[PDB]
Amino acid sequence: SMLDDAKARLRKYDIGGKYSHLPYNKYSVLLPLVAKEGKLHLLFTVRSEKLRRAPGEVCFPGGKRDPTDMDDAATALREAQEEVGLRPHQVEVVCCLVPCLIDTDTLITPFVGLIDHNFQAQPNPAEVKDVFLVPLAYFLHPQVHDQINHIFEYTNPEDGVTYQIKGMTANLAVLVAFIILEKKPT
Ligand SMILES: O=C(Cc1cccc(O)c1)Nc1cccc(Cl)c1
Repeated sequence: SMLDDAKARLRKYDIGGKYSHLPYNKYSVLLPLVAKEGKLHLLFTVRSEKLRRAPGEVCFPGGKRDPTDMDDAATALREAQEEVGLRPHQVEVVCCLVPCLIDTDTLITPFVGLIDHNFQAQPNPAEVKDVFLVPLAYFLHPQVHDQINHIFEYTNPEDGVTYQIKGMTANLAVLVAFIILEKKPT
């Protein structure tokens, strides 16, 4: 099946807890995969304009590890719940992808999660301005704009709204698209 095939692909790239005990400032992100209309999608958030860091920008759910978290996957799930109302029973964490080093002292660990088909986002408006899906295949043929660094522009055909996706968020989206969609018969 589509989902069993995606999970099997993802597991081959799992680094697990290899880098998890290193003494960094630690954040986790959830790369949430949603199956709709017979295709896989990634779920993104638009950060509230009220936030200090990166107001109005597109990013994955997640946040800073806190002492309650059993592990880095727990960070991602706790923060996703706070931000978009995703409950742990609504997500199957499939793997941990390559962590992202930033600012010399920070390590961001991405987890890919399969999201229940009945999930409907309940965003905290203090943190999240918007939630939207992008088909995973978009990231194989994105609409690229140069700002010099590459920015993706995705227009939702449901409503004509264009979102800019860039940086780590764009990079991770492409990675997941490659992992899951490469070398597939039609
Ligand atoms: O903070 C994150 C995870 C995260 C961490 C580090 C970098 C990055 O792009 C995303 N995500 C989020 C998304 C919406 C609102 C709020 Cl309040 C936070």
